[PDB]
Amino acid sequence: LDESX
Amino acid sequence: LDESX
Amino acid sequence: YQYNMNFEKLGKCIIINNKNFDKVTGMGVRNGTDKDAEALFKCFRSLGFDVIVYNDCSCAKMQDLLKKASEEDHTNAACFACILLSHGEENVIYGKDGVTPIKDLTAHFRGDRCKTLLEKPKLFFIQACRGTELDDGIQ
Amino acid sequence: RDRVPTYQYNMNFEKLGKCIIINNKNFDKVTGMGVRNGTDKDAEALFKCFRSLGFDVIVYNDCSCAKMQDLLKKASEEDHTNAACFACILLSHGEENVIYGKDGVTPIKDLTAHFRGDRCKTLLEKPKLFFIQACRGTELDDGIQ
Amino acid sequence: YKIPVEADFLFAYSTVPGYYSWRSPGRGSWFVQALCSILEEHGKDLEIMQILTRVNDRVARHFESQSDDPHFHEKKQIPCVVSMLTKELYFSQ
Amino acid sequence: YKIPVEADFLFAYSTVPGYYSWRSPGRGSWFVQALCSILEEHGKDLEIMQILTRVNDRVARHFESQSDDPHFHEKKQIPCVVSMLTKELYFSQ
Repeated sequence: LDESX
Repeated sequence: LDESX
Repeated sequence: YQYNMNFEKLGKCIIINNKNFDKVTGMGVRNGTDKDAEALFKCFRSLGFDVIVYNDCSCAKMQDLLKKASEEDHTNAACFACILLSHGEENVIYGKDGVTPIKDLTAHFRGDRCKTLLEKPKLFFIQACRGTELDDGIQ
Repeated sequence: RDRVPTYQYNMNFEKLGKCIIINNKNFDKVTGMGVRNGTDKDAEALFKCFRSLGFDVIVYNDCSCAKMQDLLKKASEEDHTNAACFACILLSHGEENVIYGKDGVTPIKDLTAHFRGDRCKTLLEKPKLFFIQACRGTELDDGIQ
Repeated sequence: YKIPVEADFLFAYSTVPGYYSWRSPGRGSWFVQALCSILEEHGKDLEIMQILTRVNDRVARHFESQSDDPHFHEKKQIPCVVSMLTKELYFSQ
Repeated sequence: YKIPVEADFLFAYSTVPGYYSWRSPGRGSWFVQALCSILEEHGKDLEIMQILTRVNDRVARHFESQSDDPHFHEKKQIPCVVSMLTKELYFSQ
């Protein structure tokens, strides 16, 4: 699952 | 004479 | 790779020309701004925009102006353009009665708030200060 | 389209230029930031990509804020007289106007200021590029249509 | 299915963040002067980024503030273009 | 005779001000993926602004965040280019 910066 | 905005 | 310009109208162009300000704001008269406004009027007209110039607007006026424009139907426009000429500071611009956030003026055009301008360019040209730093130049 | 003359940056130099890549993957527990998995994939891709373009690429990893500052300050003091332009790529965590070092946060502006015209005269009139992969706040774009 | 809500916006500021923006009482602000001269000659044939780039060059080169106050004497200015566009933009055909 | 100290700077941010930037643990950040993709294909023959506009379009269209959490599910992203360049930029010739 995509993660955020 | 130049003025600022 | 290019925006589609095949529409009846190029688009609406709102020009807000603030020159005189309420004494309380403490801002002086923006001389020469009328020359800019008229120049901008002819240019954007030539491009093909349906231009309208509003003078000495208050923050509510600028706000209402941009809000209404976003609620108009742009199904036949290729794009939209707005020009703000006035006094300003970091992130904000002056109305003849004070300051208002530039973000608030443009948000009305977010895709989820103006379906008729979705996938179409939204242009904003701003002539106003954004702080008090000076550039001394080099060489 | 058409390549009009005096409207293009002059690329006729001995070399294209330097390409600094800051690949920040790990952070001190006290910053509350997590490991940025997938960042090595980007760094590798970027490096191969810019080398191919003609840049002299350098990759730095897990840098502290002072390291990032010093590293960039030193690049701006080198002689760029024979380079066409300069490039820097930052991969890390971030908040509005700020980029994370493993240490904590530092202002983007202070990192790039080292290359202003008056502070890095051998890059004057030459393009200075900065690609930033970092968050700039916490708002989410939900989309439309 | 989607498209970002912040997409396709373009901001052309007369100056970079934190700086002053100059205007001549007799000829108008530097930014508008340059923008109109470029548009009047290349508005119908150049992509908007090309146009605003030339406006950047004109404002940066052709101007230099003139004031009595030695603190505001011979100052420079550089416009700032923020683009979220997703296609090239031409004002014709 | 002078040049602005802030001129000739170009900032390619992966996202617009105030928002999140997405990164895939297996493929990498969306912005970097897209950038490299397009640079490999057109870096040697496209102006820098054309390249970034295409990167803008790719991140905007091709990507959509996937997460178990409903709050961060199916969200979008749009890069943000800030230019102070005064000329057109090509990486060759």
